[PDB]
Amino acid sequence: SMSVKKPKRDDSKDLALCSMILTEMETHEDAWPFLLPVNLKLVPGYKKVIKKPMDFSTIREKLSSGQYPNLETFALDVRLVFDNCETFNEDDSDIGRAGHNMRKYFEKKWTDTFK
Ligand SMILES: Cc1nnc(-c2cnn(C)c2N)n1CCCn1ccnc1
Repeated sequence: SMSVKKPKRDDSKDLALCSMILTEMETHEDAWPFLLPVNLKLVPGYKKVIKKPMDFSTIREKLSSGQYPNLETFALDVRLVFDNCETFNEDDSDIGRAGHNMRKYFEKKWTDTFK
């Protein structure tokens, strides 16, 4: 509350640590479905169904251009990638499996780095 400061969790390395996590996501062998935006012209249903598309390249652009106010907004975008994937792809499809793998991969990194 006013003039009553809760102790300051050190966020000075968050940008660098998120960047390192994203690099590891980007270079994972199962990242291939998530590297670029889904092509909304060529993939039926996606534009109408997936209200907030997201992908690694877009996250990287946002991270590099100061568009994440904090680490939680970054993690929400990463999760959105995988939440979209689950909405659209069957769990045992290649892309659906890729998504489940990447989410697990992401969340261990997230917990280890920040929790
Ligand atoms: C991510 C994601 N979720 N669904 C798709 C997709 C794209 N095309 N099709 C038929 C899908 N189900 N994606 C992007 C996968 C983009 N891709 C395809 C081959 N290499 C990358």
